[PDB]
Amino acid sequence: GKVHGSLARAGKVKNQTPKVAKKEKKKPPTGRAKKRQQFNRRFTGPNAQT
Amino acid sequence: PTKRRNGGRAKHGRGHSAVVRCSNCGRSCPKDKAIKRFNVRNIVDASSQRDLREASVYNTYTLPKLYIKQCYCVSCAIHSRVVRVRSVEQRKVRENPQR
RNA sequence: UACUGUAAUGGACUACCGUGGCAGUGACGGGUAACGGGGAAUUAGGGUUCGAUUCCGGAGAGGGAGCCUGAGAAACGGCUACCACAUCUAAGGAAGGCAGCAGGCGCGCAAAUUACCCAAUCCUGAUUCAGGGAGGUAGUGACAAGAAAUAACAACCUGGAGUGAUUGGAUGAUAGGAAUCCAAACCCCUUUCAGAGUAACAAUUGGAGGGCAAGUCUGGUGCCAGCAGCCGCGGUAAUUCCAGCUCCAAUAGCGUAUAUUAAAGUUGUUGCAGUUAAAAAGCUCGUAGUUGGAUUUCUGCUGGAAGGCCAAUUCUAGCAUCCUUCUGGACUUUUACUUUGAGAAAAUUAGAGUGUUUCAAGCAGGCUUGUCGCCUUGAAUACUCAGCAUGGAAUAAUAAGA
RNA sequence: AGGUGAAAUUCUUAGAUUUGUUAAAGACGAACUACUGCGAAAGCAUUUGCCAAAGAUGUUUUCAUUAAUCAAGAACGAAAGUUAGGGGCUCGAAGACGAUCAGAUACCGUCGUAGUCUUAACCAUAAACUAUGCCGACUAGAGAUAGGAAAACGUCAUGACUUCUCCUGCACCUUAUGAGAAACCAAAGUCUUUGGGUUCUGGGGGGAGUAUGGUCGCAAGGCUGAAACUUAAAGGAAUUGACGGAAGGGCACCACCAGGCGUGGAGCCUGCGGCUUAAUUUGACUCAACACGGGGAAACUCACCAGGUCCAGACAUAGGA
RNA sequence: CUUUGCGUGUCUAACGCAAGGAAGUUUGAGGCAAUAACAGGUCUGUGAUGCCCUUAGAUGUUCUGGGCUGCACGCGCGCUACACUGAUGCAUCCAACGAGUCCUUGGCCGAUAGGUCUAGGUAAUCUUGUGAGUAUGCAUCGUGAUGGGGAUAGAUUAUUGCAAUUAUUAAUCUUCAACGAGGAAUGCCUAGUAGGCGCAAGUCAGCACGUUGCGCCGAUUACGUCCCUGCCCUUUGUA
RNA sequence: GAAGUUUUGUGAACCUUAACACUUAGAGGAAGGAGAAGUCGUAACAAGGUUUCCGUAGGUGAACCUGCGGAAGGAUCAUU
Repeated sequence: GKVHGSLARAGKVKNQTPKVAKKEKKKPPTGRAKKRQQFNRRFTGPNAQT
Repeated sequence: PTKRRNGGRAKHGRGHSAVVRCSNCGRSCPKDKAIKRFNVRNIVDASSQRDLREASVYNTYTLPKLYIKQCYCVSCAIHSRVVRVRSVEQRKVRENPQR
């Protein structure tokens, strides 16, 4: 490859994109209580967008 | 892949055959793989020979035939349309057409 | 052959004398990011790679060499010398060896406290008493192995048991005692006064085109920035980039890099392939090497000891012309092979027994108002080519040919 | 005359090329010549004689395991090439001109040295091919064929031919519940129902049969033979299309034939490039763009350009009135 | 019906030739048109439409004026030509397709165009039997770019429109070029066809040298072929 | 029984020469692959327009060409 490719544009799209904060939501359960929820909602695709 | 089981030269238990030059091309091919048509034919066609039967001395005369053994090159034959070319099935037949 | 020397045997060494010794089954030499083994990782069998490191040998104390004392050292926490580093000097000289325990510099991707004590385990001594950075205890510690919090249950919309922060009342993380532990602290195990309602005491790490489980979602970017282990995304509508939301996988862990093992029947003894895909020497002779045709006491009946099971299967004596020298071994050509047996350290590995609360572990425990406590208590056993021994009729070498 | 697709270089009245009879020279053995023979392979075609050698067949001969396969090591090994003598007809790498072509150091043509042939050494490789290692066993038939052997009151004159069996050769056809990726295969079968014996070789494609070292060679080169870096495919066998200055068929005046009438030339009309301009709106560019967009545009059409208007901005919320 | 006759063929499918007949190539000439497609063309045919653009200082809309027609020069479809089988002036007499709420007879005025006053027609009725032109008959012209050729250019008279200048056309007089059968290339076409000669309709207030139909006069030469340029089906080779 | 001393052996260390091993500079020469697009041909794939290919030899800007002997992996499994 050619050495003299320019390094001006480096960090274009990281700097370009619009910032936005994460929403505050109530916490999920963890460990055993998580595996309880995953068991139930299947047996009574998984991600289906509009 | 083998296009012919034979290889087209028809040689078994030699290692070396005789050679002949093609009558048209010039090329050294092997005698076995040459392709040969022994053309017997009378000298003056068929239509034109009745002039000789009219004109000649002697009561009847057999117009003596011309005997030559032609030998060909493959490439000289296929150009000149002695053999042309055949299908994969009908390739295998070795009989005389025009007995 | 004969000295010499040694603790003794030896070309170990010295005189003379002979011309041998090793090698195509790999001598001699080179490489090792090589101390050897007991072992470790690796999920059929066969294997492949690792073993500096808990035990047993070996070698070394900066590099080589020499030596005293002693039962024992070619010793280095003993000495002498040179070489290489380096300390103090009043400049004449003197002293130094952390590949012991901490600690520091330097090399590096890469590694802990200049701590307390002989109480346990053992050792040394003139020894019941002294000493021990051997050794043990604590600190640092997501190198690693084991167990398992982050919620559970009620009444009060989908109705064919799940949701719904709608309120509702029912154990240790933590902080400090008590006793216990400890050589002295500390941790564990007990029991204690406080100690959760967005259980703010808030789980993260990688992904969501295929392989690979999981979105033809919504903004920004426009072969740019970047992703991408491989195939491939991005050139203005991106199922892969940069974000948000939702969902998936594993979970107190998860991703990455290098080496290695399986997958690899892609090193093939078990077990590959060689007409055209990678690959049959152009062709014959040929020495080792490897492999070699058939054939030499087979059949039958009568016992004997065992034996599984509602006579089979083992082993063994006789009789069809079958030794003897004696009172168990000598002869049967010789081995390999197979069988049983000896001897071979434990740890590790498999494994018998046992509620360390389970478990990884550990080698302990278990009964019981009885007291010289009992279970004449347990901690089994296997495993460890060549070598030694032995029963045997085949197979295969090998020997031979009174 | 030669020669070619067509011509030229070349040879020719100091008589070529063609006709005939000789003589010399050195090559090469036509037709017969075959899905025939012999040979370890390379290879070997005229007659006759001499010299050894080999297979198969036949054998109520003989020895009695003497065998198979082979690291080292050894013999032969086409063509080209080399070295030293002979021989040198034809052909003919190089070279020379003459053509062809844009050029043509090539194909085509005319001369033409090494070489081709032989004795004496070397060399040691070929698509040296059956691209299938060598011994052995067993698998399936039919008809040919070469060699030998036995039989038949066989047919014609010791032999040729007919009919039938046996081994040993080169093969061939047919077929498989045998194999294979398939092409194909009596071996490539008897191999996941995996072990008769043994030699050599291979592990994605390049780099590379290169570098260096070794060893053989008079040289040319042979045998042995790496790495760095590079790359996601190289490769095999068949299938479907399209293409072929390959074959065999059938077709068309959007193709020729035989013709007829034209365009291309002239001026003019009209479309498209461009060049121009404030604007000369814009699509389509081989047949299948270009008197085409039903496009013969004064304004309108109108997309273009320099200017000027109107809101013909529903409705929701709201000030202002 | 290829009927009949004779040939041609496994005489099966069907060909050729002759006679008959209005007609014997499927009787001639068209419409209709499969499966696959091509990144063919059309967002400028649309109230067929996603997305993007812009939305009042407009790319919406509409009004005045210009432009699409602007010319150192290439290329493509057409028209009229180069003459005497002709041009010109007189006379003779023949078509079919249309089309009109505008198509236009009849009478007067005017060289012409055209105008003016009546008049028939919702059309087999009226224009119209559309007296079309190549053609025919009788004269002058004489091979001269001439009277062939009618571009280029000045001046005048009418017509459509609200407006004619870059001249919408139609007339009248002049002005009188190139071109003497078209270089290399290459198009269309087999019988009422080619070619020539007009006419009508479409777009249209006005304008055809254009297209789509219609007749009239009416030949030459094949009735085969795979050489060129393409096409269809087999066997064959492919990197 | 000290210092000193004689001759032996054990023998560190340093130096000369040589060889072997392993890193490493070098004017110039001449490979391979990578770019990402250039210049000149047209060699191969169809009978690729001179069939393709092998061994060896010579020649030429370059692919390549021609001589001699082979092979079908050919464009022929085939005719007294």
